Order: sequence, then C-alpha cells, then structure tokens
Amino acid sequence: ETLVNHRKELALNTALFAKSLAMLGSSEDNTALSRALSQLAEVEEKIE
Amino acid sequence: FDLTVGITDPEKIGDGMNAYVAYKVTTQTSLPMFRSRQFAVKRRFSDFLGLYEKLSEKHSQNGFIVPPPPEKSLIGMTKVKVGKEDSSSAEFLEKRRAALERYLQRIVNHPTMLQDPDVREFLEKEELPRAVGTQALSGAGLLKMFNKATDAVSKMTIKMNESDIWFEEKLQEVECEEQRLRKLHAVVETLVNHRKELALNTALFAKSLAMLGSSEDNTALSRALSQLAEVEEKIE
Amino acid sequence: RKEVTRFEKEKSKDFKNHVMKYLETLLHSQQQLAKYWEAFLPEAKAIS
Amino acid sequence: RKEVTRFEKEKSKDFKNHVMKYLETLLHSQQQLAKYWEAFLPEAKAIS
Repeated sequence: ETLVNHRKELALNTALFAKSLAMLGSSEDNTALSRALSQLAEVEEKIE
Repeated sequence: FDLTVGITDPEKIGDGMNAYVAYKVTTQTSLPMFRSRQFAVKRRFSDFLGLYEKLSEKHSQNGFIVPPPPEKSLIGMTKVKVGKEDSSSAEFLEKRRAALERYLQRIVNHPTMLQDPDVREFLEKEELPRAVGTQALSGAGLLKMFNKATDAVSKMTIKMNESDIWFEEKLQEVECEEQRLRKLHAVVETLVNHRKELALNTALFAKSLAMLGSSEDNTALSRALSQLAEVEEKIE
Repeated sequence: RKEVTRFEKEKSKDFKNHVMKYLETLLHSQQQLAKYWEAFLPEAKAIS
Repeated sequence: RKEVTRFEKEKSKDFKNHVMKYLETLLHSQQQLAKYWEAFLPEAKAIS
C-alpha cells in the first residue's frame, strides 16, 4: 500500500522531469545541451 | 592558477546548533605573491566568516558580487532552502564542504580581484583570524530596509533609461528563473521526501529474503534471490 | 493428506511461478538494460 | 559590463560543470552498468 501511495507520484515526478526541459526552454537555448537533455528525457522515460 | 585544497581537521567545539570547525585548507597557487609556495592553513568557522563579510561589504561598496560561503548568523539560519542549522554538525558537513569548495572556486573565478593582498595573506596564514567575526550588528539593517522601501517607490522613472536595454533580459530571466526554481526545488523537496523511503523499501526488499527464509528453502531459488539482493543494492 | 500434498506441490509450483517472475525480471532487465544501454553507447562515445 | 560578462563566462563555466556532471553520470553509468552487468552475464548464462 505504501508502494501504491508513492510510485504514482514518482511517475508524476518523472513527468515533471520531462517538463523541466520546457523549463530549460524558458532559459538559455544551446543545442549541445538540448540534445543531452532530450536524450535524458527518453532515458528517464525508459527507466520509469 | 593552482587550487587543490584538502578539507580536514574536524575540530568540534559544540554539537548541534552551528558547529564551528577549524578545518584544514591546503593552500596552492605558488605564484610569488604567495610567500612559502607550499603551505596549508586551518580556518576556524567562527573566525573568518565575519571578516570575510566585512571584506564583502568593502568590495560591495565599490561594487562586486560575493561568493556564498557556508552560511551562518542569520544568513544560514533564515531560509537558505529550508533551514536547520542544527543539522550542520555531523551529517551536512559534506554539504558544508561542497558549498565551501564552490565558494573557493568562485574566489578563484574573479582573477581581476584575485590580487587582493589582505585576504591572500589571511588565507595564507593560520593565525586564528580575528574571532570577533561572529556578530550581530544589524543597525544598518533597518536602514537598508527603509532604503529598499524608498527604492520600491522611486525605481520606475530611472528604469526608463538606457538601463532598460540592459535590464529587460535580466527581468525576463529572473521571472522565468523564480518560476523554474520554485518548481525545481519543489521537486527537490519531494525527492528528499520519497527517495529515503525508497531506500527503506530496498532494505525491505532485502528483508523479504528472510521472509522467504520463513518459507520453502530451495537453494536454486536462494542463489537467485541472494544474487538479486546485491543487484538491488547496487541499483539503490 | 491429498490436499496438503497438493499444497506442497502447489506451493512449489507458485513459488516457482513468482521466482521465475523474479528471474524473468532479471532476464528482461538483462536484455532491456543491455539493448538500450548499448544503444546509448554510441551517443555516449559521441556527444549526447 | 565586467561583472555581467563575468556572469556569461561563469554561467558557461558552471553550466559546463553541471552538464559535465550529467555526462559524468552517463560515463559512470556506462562503465558501472557495463561492468556489473557483464559480471551478471555468466550467472545469467548459468543459473542465477
């Protein structure tokens, strides 16, 4: 039951990890950084 | 130039609220402004912070930024991110060391203001540097409070100058910055909330093998689950 | 005797089922982790 | 001008620092994941 409690908000935290890339889009836009973070997006989605 | 320090010597005098440590600093940069070319100093956490904030006031009145040290005395007590100066004794010493060497690298990061002889000689020696630095002398505090209250009324017409051409970028990024740091460090506090109980869940995953020891004992199953033990410990 | 020997063989059977779920987690973890980390290998040997 | 050009070079420097922390996470993830999953490989090709 604690797993049912916190794994869902963990998945929501991974969704907010993805939305942190739009938060980086609200900042300096370098394509070398952008490829790394967009690659980390599908990394953390595979892990989740 | 050269900055390779060794943070050692946990000289604890009090435990709990704002522990003070005379910690080792291995002082590199053997340039001829540095006299002995090979020396290591101790830095007492009650001593050099107040004198460094005095020097920070000095290079603030001619105009520069400060590198943030490990903070205390109403700076490290009032909403750094949460607080808890009681925790700066035994466990957040690594946080103190981390932000300490961030502070040291940012000291290196002003090479035009790196040629300041007094702070170089103070970090060059281990002299118990002037222990009156732990202070409470905020008589200028309310002064700059009503100065801020006056500036919040009278900033508007001066914003319309050539200052706007240089400040619109900083205003846009500080609005986007406070939004993204609000969201990001809220994610960080939820991470502090649930990663610890996740580690406890991995500990209960290990204790589930004793729960399997309270069941059928087959060695082919036991090797697999004992291998999964160190698997999940490596992953955790 | 019949139903408790059914319980020992059924406990053996579904202990084998969840333990083959555990080693199946090990197996799909092995092949998934292997395949996408070797897919991440060229973009780790290059810029990410 | 001096301190904001210091801010652009310092932002470049510590953006490089946390991005080299990201690709350092990629690097130690690569070598750790590689070494203990190839250590798990013989006990995956045998009984675990």
